[PDB]
Amino acid sequence: DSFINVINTLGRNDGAKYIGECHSVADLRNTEPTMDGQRIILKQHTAGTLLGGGVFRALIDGTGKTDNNGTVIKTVGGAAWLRVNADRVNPFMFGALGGSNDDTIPVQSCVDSGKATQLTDAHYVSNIQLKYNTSSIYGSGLHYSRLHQLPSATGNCITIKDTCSLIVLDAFGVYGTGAQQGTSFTAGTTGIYVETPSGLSADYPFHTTADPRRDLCISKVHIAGFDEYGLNIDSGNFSVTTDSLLVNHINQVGVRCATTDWTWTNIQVNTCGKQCLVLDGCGNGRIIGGKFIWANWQPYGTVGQFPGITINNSQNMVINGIEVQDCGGNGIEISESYSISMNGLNTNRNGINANNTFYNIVFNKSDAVINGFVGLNYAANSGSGANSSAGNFQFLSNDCSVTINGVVETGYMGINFIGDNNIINPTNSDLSINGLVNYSKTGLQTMNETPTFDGVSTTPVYVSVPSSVGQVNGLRLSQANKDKLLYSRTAGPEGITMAAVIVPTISGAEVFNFMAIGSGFSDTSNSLHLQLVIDASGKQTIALLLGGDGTTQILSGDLPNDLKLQSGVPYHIAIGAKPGYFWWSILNIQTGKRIRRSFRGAYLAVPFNSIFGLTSSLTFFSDSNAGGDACSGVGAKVYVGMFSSENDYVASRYYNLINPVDPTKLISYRILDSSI
Amino acid sequence: DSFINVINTLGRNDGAKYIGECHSVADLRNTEPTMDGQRIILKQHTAGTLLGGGVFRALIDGTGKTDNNGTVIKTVGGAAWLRVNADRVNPFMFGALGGSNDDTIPVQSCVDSGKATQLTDAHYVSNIQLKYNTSSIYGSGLHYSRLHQLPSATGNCITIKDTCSLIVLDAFGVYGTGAQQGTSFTAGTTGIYVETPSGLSADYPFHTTADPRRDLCISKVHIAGFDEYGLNIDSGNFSVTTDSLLVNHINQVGVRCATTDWTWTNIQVNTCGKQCLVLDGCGNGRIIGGKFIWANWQPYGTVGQFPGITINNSQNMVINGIEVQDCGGNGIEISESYSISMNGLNTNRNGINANNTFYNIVFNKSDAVINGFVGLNYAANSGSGANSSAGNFQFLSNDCSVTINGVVETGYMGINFIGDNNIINPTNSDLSINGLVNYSKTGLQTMNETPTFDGVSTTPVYVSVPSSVGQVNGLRLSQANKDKLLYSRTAGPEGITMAAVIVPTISGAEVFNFMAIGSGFSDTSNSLHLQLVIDASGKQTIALLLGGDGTTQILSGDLPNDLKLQSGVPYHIAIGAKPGYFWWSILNIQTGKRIRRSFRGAYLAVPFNSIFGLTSSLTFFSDSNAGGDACSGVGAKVYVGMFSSENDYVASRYYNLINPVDPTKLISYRILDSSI
Amino acid sequence: DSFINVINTLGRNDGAKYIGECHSVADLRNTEPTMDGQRIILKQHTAGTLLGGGVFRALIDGTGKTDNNGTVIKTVGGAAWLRVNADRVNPFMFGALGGSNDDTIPVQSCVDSGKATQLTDAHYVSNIQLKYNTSSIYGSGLHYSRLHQLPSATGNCITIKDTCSLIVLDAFGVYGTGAQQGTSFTAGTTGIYVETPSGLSADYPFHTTADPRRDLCISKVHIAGFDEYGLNIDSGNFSVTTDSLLVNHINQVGVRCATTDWTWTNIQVNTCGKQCLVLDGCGNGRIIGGKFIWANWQPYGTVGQFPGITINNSQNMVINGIEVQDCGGNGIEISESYSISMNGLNTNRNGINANNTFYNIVFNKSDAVINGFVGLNYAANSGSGANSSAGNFQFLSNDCSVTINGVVETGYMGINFIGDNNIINPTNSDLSINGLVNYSKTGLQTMNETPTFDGVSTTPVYVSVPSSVGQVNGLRLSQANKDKLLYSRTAGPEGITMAAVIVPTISGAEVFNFMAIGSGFSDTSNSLHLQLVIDASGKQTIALLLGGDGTTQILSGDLPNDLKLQSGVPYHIAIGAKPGYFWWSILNIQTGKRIRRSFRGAYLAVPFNSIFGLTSSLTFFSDSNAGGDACSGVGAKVYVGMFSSENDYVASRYYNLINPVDPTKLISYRILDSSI
Ligand SMILES: [Cl-]
Ligand SMILES: [Cl-]
Ligand SMILES: [Cl-]
Ligand SMILES: [Cl-]
Ligand SMILES: [Cl-]
Ligand SMILES: [Cl-]
Ligand SMILES: [Cl-]
Ligand SMILES: [Cl-]
Ligand SMILES: [Cl-]
Ligand SMILES: [K+]
Ligand code: NA
Repeated sequence: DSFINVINTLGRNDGAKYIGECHSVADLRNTEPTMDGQRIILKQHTAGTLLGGGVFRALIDGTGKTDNNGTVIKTVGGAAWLRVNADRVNPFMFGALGGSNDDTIPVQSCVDSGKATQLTDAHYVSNIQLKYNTSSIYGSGLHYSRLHQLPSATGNCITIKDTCSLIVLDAFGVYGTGAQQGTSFTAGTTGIYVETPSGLSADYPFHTTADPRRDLCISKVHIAGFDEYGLNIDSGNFSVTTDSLLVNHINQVGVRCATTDWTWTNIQVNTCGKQCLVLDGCGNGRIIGGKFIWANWQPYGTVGQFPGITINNSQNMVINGIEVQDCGGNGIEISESYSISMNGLNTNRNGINANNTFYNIVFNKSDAVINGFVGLNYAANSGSGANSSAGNFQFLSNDCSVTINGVVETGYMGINFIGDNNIINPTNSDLSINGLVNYSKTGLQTMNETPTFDGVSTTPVYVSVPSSVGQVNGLRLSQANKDKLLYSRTAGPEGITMAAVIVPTISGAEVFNFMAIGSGFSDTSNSLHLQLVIDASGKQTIALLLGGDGTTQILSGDLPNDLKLQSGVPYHIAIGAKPGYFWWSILNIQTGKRIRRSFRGAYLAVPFNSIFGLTSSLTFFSDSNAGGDACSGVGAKVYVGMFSSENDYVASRYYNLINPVDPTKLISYRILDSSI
Repeated sequence: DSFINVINTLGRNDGAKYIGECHSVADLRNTEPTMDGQRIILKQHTAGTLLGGGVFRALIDGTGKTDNNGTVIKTVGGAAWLRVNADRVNPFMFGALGGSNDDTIPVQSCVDSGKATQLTDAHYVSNIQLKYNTSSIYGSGLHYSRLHQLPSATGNCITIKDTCSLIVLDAFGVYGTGAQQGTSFTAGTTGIYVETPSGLSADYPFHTTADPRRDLCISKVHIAGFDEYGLNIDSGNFSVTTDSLLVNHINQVGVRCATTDWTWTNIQVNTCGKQCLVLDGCGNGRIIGGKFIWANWQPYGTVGQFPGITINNSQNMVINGIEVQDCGGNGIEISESYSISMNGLNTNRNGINANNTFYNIVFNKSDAVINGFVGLNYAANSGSGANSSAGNFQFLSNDCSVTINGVVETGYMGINFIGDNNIINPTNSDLSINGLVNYSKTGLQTMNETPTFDGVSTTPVYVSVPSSVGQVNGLRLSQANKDKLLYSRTAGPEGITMAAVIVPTISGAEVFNFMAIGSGFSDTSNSLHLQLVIDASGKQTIALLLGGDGTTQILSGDLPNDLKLQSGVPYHIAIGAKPGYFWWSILNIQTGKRIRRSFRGAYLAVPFNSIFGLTSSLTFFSDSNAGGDACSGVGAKVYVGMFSSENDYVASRYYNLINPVDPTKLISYRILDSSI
Repeated sequence: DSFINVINTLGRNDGAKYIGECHSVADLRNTEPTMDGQRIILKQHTAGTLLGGGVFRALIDGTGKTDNNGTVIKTVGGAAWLRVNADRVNPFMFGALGGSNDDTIPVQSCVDSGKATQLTDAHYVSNIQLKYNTSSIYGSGLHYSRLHQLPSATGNCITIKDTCSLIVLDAFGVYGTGAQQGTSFTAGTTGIYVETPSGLSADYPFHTTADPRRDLCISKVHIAGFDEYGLNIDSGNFSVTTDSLLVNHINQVGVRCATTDWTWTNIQVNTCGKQCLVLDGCGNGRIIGGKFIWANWQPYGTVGQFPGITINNSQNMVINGIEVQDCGGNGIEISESYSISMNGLNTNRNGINANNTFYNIVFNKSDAVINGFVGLNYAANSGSGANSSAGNFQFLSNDCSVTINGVVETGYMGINFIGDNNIINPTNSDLSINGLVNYSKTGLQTMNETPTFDGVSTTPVYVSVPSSVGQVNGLRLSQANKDKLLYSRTAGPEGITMAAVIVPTISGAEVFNFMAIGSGFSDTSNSLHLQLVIDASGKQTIALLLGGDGTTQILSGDLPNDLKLQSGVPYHIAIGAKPGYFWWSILNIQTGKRIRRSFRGAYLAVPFNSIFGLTSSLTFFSDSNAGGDACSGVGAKVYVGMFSSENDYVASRYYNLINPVDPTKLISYRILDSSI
């Protein structure tokens, strides 16, 4: 009985082969069903691919159903084959082929389908538009599931239309011609563009017409390899959220935002020929967690300076926990902006295209309040000599109202005699740093202890100083007369800060005793000397001599020729000294260039507690002993204060290169313009 | 041979039609398998739908298996048909129909199934309960994949039970009757409710009994259109995380939290009839990135004031990077709360239901530390006249301990003579703003330069002032005697701040010279005059006259009648003047109402550097020239300080309307109570 | 006709049973296709499971295809069966069995497949390695979809190899032996390990070789029950993002990070035997939103102290919105670190393994700027007597540069006479708290009002004080002579702060009037008295007596014996008094132990406005009335300032236990070393 034959043949383990199937959707349009809900198997969407197959079910009355070439296939007879597919569509359902094929139309059909799209692979496209509240796109990774713009395509790889709201873009890549490290770009391309809204609807969230409320999430999306912008959110769009956005390898601007009312979290922008980020006309937005690196990337060819971040014509921005680092020009340029609030801000090792040239934050006609600032320049710290920022802050105008608090100078050792702020440009702007009172702006009454002048002849001699010192004469300093200023105050455990303008006359071999605590140099001298030593060949050494706590230590270094002090040039010379903490700084007041070193922890043999036992007195231009070395040149504006960190010292230099450090800690301040 | 006929018939491209299938799960329960793992095709869950079909496999011994009407279907004979389904379930598997159908039971079966639920569409429900660590729900968008509460249903659309922990709610909508803009609500509804735990388990995370550790994520979820609450997290629940939560169109309170120990990131709450957010009994929580807008939304009918945010009976809250904007009443009300820490805070343009009536932050028996404050009132800036906040801060009690730092007054031009703080209510609370020393609380010794009184007769005349001025008499100001105060101090590039109480006598046409720098008015006069001009018709003009840097400029405006100065009323009149930066403020000390303007950037023809060349002296009530115009009325409490921004000026007004601006910058302060 | 028989038999609703299928992939390898793209049904991967089945399609020419035991199955004949599977793979496709089975090889095949992996259930594994940019893993919950390390397995449950970048790990669990509350661990296990990179590639993101750019997201992942680490990110890895990471039940360290350049948001680490978090050698990273609780968890057996967070050898860290709470030892230990920036920081109720022993933040050779600090100790507030931190801050070295701002002492009532800072260890470090000038470091000139000494005999008597008071003698205080200091200053609405060193002689029953405002005690006395009352049995009472605003109130408490004042011991005794706000503090200057109470809100019958009407004078050691009670012992270092919160009082104690509170508010300071 051939009946048993058929059952046994169909019942073989490969028996499914005997059930015919549709070869293609083209074949499917010619296959009329004879039963409602009739089941058919589709081998593949397009002949020869083995891609896009599935199961379809029939509506003999295909009325109100439209063929879309993927999930709704209509017959010549008017029936509709409907893909059995509850949830997301993917491009292969609509004829995508992957590989080098142009899958633009299949991908466009997905996001137009009325369902969210799943990217299961990498698809080449030219330009895709997201139009509906169903146009979500989901992948499974930042790389392998992605849209890839064709090399010939220009414009926006993805455009979010002003009719599209409340979608999710999650965990997929958006790659352009330059996606791979060190490759070139197709001109005029953008990864994701959010167009300016052309209208406002009254039926949100069911709107079908233009509306500014994007109210959508771009989450774990990786944009790489575009020319003009990675992501460009144009004016008029509200509530475009980004979350874990990663932007790599952009010829020009990583991310541009020109709109209001949005929040981004954990954004990273890396390696852009121009800015990593442009905020232009932004307001009432939030960035929380941000990393902006390798802006103004030189191999991307852009001659010309561009900062890591431009904040232009913006207001009411709260920007917390971001870092700008390794950018070729300035770190952050704030221009014509109001009320920029930054809480936890890290800017270090920018200006990498030209050493000692650019600044980490550049203020121009802007107001800002910046808290939790940090900026440890790891190139200066390591001593690598790599190009880095001249300093932290630069004011291009003096109508800025700016408050800055944090660690303005980090306080590492200074192997190459530099740190975070190596050129300081003071300003008359309405500026407050670290809550420090600006001496030029205070009427506070303070102590002002009077030192005793001492010399072989005890009559002070006064001589001219350069006009940069802001006075006519200063105290004549000579080795022959041992000119010095003796304070009777002794150093205590709170520590001390000592500073003066010194105009050194540098000729032959010589020891300059700029300032001292106590005298002598031995296990029990309880003394500090800051010295400039010139050997007979002109080599210059800055030496800190410490004696106490049962031992002696020399912390000195030979200056490279380009950092040597110049005869007749005024320098602000400052030290902070306290148990376990010594720093010195020499500041050229005509160029603003600074050298410095700082000693804590393992650099100190002992904390030298006994220097601060209220027994060693303070002396300027020599030590407290009649035989000590003195100085050659001129002194002025001698300052004694209680201990200030180098952080606060540098902060106060932005007010003025030669003024007292901290009015609330001021103990003595002597101009020395023909008086003591 | 009919064998070939069968193979050729089955082998047609539509051959799958010949394989029978089950019409419904009801039919399936009557279909006994004869082989283990036997495969059957289910056409659809419910007859007539074409929805919920799939492939099932048989367990002849359905023992320990329970029929659930979707993925486990048991036969009369005791066998179990198991849906071939590795991962998530969706409501259509359990009989959902979508459209207008009540899909409550299918959706409840999904979240009770033991698998996570995928929402592929919009489903109407009455009330759903999440009970298990498997009760996750995933959608593909904030709108199209959603639960939709039936119009007749009341109560919670979703309840998270105290047995439910460690689930994810990701990328779907939760809509109620009022979801669409401008529609009404069903009474007593809540979007998502997290119930108060009834117990604590000892076997987390495998607990099957009540526990407070929710430890779950609500992520990219959109809640819209509910009455009482969008999201309501009740007391006793720990670690309910929200991430990119979006709440729209709530009749009453957008989000209520009444518990401890949680973190939210990037929350937005928009358009609520009462508060956007209520924190009531909260502690040890974090909000990072928040947008709270259109609270107290008038068309939602709630008569009565409700703030954008209520912080009540809470403690140890860290709230970073949030904004409160466009709310109908106060911005933020902090009541009976300890240790509220805010870092990066934006409050602007609230109080929109009644102009000049509400305040951006209202403190009542609370302590707070607020850093990075900003609040550019875009309505005042644009000059639209839209209703906006009276000012930034209001203290309902004087037992608050509050620190505020930031841009308290933004410093835009003031087209309508107003800005951010238009009514100032000073307080005796333990308050510190912008690190400013409160003059009423300091013993610091400062400079106090003595001006020279000048007049046609050089003997000062003193007359009564209103008691609000805090002294018996002031300096008689007259045009006939040209009463004035001449300081010999000249203005420098750091700038200057000048202020006084002036009680003007306003009668006919007249020029009041409130204060001046230098004298004359020409390309090279290096002068500033602040003037009140009254024309013969009573119209009042506030004019800033600047001469220097080779040109002259008039920055004046006619006051609207409601802003005119009133004869016999005391005003605090203050200016800040420095190169490129001029602001003036007139403050009615009896009503706290302020008018003001500020000039920087393009409003200035030149920076007027030469006004600040240390050649132009300071004068109150006239200028330094014998022929200058003077004033009519009384003067008192003359203040000279180094430059303060309007930001710091306004900040210090919260201490006291008439005291010195900044003790650390004070140069002169003359009461003028029968002395100079 | 047996043809009709076959059609009718196949057409039965169970007709699918007649289509044969493959019993196993082993059977499949022996099934040669005869048509390209031939369809076959696979019943199951492994015989007897009903797991892993599906549909496969044939490539007769299996060339360039490799058998992987799940989705690519090759025949003896060289053909390839390809699983119809567009998107993610799951372990059951590769032979996983779930339950107690070791599914390591199936799971490893998934993440090696070239597709992302979906976890649909809980799978036991030993060790899994993520190697490719396709090795993403997705679950549907933090618990039920998970990897579970076998009890015998050691090492890393998941290792991310240095070839793996740009993947997502989303919404699944990683459990070890100790996952369930209160269970033990397998030695040497780690949840997720990110290995140190062995090289750098030049073709990112298409690299196939080692690279430091992880650039991956760990999102909504739950790690529980491992020994050494929950998550361990080793040196050299960049941009490992965590987002909503939840770590529970770790024998040792919840999370270790030893690398640079990363951002975490909303991390929670709960219940670790050692630290919740170790940052060791970190730099240029961000943590935004963090909860670290129950570190140093005693039942996990680690004898020895470990902080909630170790920050060691790190720099340029921005850590915003975190909380450390309920940890067994110190809260946060910062060692050998630069530029640690914290904005919004909550540390409370740590040190729970030994009461009054540990500190919330411990600084050692580190610099930090901390803003928005809060730390309401809920155990002290509730009066539970549970073990809690001795105090907020401890400095193990004096070379730290630290700025702290916030609510250093919360200001709740003090039911057990304690609060947040119960032992205070002052430091000579470069420290600034709440912007307070350190009196030891200021040269500012202030008022110093001179009191009038009064006694039955009006000649002051001076007697010795302990050396801890920093002077030789103080003012002899006796009840017989009514020794007192009368200021003529009266209290005003701004309030007042009064403090002194008092060395009490405690013998029999006695009333000590430490200090007073006004005199008398009645509805209209407008008076304040701070009293120590000793009854005849030695019981001690600290009483605040308030009279005014029409009533009287006693705010007193009996001290527990262990908190009693000791005869001959010096105490710093301070009050702040203003309308509606009264606090007192008694500080043992030899042990640093403090007791205190604070009265606001409901504790006050009235605000006692009339005490501050400028009519009641200030008195030390008695009141302004000749008959008032006085003191027995010695007084020294009498301080009058304008009102300071207890917050600022405690903050200033970290500078020095006995110095003036606030130099900018200082009104009087009398050493009393043989003078008045
Ligand atoms: Cl073919
Ligand atoms: Cl010169
Ligand atoms: Cl010069
Ligand atoms: Cl039917
Ligand atoms: Cl009056
Ligand atoms: Cl009045
Ligand atoms: Cl079997
Ligand atoms: Cl002693
Ligand atoms: Cl002692
Ligand atoms: K933050
Ligand atoms: Na079939």
